[PDB]
Amino acid sequence: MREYKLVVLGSGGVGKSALTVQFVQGIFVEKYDPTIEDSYRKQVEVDAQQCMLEILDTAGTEMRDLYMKNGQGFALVYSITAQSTFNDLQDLREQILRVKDTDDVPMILVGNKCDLEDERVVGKEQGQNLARQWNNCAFLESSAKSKINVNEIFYDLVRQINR
Amino acid sequence: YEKVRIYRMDGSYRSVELKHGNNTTVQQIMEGMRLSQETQQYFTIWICSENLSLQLKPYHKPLQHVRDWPEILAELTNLDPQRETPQLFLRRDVRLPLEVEKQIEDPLAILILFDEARYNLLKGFYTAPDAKLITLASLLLQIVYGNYESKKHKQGFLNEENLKSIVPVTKLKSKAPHWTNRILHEYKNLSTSEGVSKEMHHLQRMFLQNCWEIPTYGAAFFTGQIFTNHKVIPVYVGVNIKGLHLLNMETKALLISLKYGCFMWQLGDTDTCFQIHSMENKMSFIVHTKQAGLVVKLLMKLNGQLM
Ligand SMILES: Nc1nc2c(ncn2[C@@H]2O[C@H](COP(=O)(O)OP(=O)(O)NP(=O)(O)O)[C@@H](O)[C@H]2O)c(=O)[nH]1
Ligand SMILES: COc1ccc2c(C=O)c(O)ccc2c1
Ligand SMILES: [Mg+2]
Repeated sequence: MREYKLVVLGSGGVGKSALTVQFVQGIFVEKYDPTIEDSYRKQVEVDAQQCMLEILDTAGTEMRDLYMKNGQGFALVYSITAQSTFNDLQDLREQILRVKDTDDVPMILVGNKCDLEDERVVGKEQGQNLARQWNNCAFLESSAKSKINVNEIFYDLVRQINR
Repeated sequence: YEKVRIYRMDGSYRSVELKHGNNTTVQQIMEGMRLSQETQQYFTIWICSENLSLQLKPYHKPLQHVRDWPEILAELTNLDPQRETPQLFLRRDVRLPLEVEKQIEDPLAILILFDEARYNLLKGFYTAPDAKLITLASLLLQIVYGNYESKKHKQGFLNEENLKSIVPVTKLKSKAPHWTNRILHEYKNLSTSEGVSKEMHHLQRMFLQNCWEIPTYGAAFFTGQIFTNHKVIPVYVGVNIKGLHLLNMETKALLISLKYGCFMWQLGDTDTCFQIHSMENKMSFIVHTKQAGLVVKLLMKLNGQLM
């Protein structure tokens, strides 16, 4: 069983923790507890293989360089509710490319909180638009709350890492 | 700020700000977690290195125990202080009554208790008949692999690789290979059973219910030695809410298991051994360990709790 070091990144409040905890624990985190740094472990099956995921859940408002050096795959999370969270993702992407010193980094753009369709500031099209600008990146709209596209985030990263 | 990692048995952790540096208490650390009171009441902070695990109390300052670890090791054990750096873990409270644990509905509390239970099982700390061990294995298959599929699981699935994640390590070789058919059968039975909720916390709770009957469930383990033409046998001394249990240290074989009210203890004046008198028997034995005092304090406490 291969080990996969995954890192969830993005600005404060986007639902990095909510997504992770939903994926690993099948629980929806209601309260907002700003994260320092959490690590979770979960065995999954991606493409007929057992994988051990170690998932690092990072602080939004915050050792970043270290995470990027160590991580194999990066979930880049914004909230469709909050425009600045989307804006911030360009720098993270460019930092990761810098630190890893390569274009070819397993990576997914994740538009979270797709259950607050009402409060949606960021559009789905801008989402998908951003991802193509990023070397035909992967893109998902997700909800930690509704359990939509939660697992796919992580499986997609495994696949990419395996490529 | 200063911060610390609080580990769990599965190797996960959560970072917690130390408001008061190395003066931060267990209490304040428990607060810094993302647990409610419907979670926090079941668990506390332990300090563990490879050969010594201690439950800390609310007023303890854990980082001071990390600091003082070489002196603690030297006081409580005979080990090599160079090999042990301790870490802090969130684990079940050894004082948690079984009756209270049966109350638990909270999914987070269930999975935390579950992860710890699973850890103990795979390490060989739970002694139970093969039937029970097989049930537990089938539940972990459901839990970890999901629904049984004839295609995927019927044959050449449970090699030693897969078996290792579902059976005690102490049985992986001698007994487990013979089990593989009956595990799959109960696994299949679980999957197709519509009377068995496949909700994670429900399946985890079932696993636990099976563990609740195992004599060593929720035991704190200390180390010491017994003497049997006098031969030294290193032992784990397991103290839980049910009583006291001796494991052969090497095989984790269950040597004796005594319920509270069926045995008496006496602390050596030296504080380095204790005697157990097994009433409804002519049985008595003496355990040598520098943990003798902790062991006896804990016996008294957990005996004291029964009503
Ligand atoms: N409706 C809805 N609320 C969500 C969703 N994801 C997160 N939230 C809510 O958003 C808040 C913040 O989420 P959280 O996971 O703590 O965000 P984070 O990205 O981990 N924050 P930080 O960077 O500080 O660690 C919480 O109240 C959480 O319940 C989602 O998919 N849908
Ligand atoms: C697992 O380690 C321990 C060591 C000592 C004690 C103790 C005595 O001080 C106590 O009252 C309760 C639990 C304990 C657990
Ligand atoms: Mg967070």
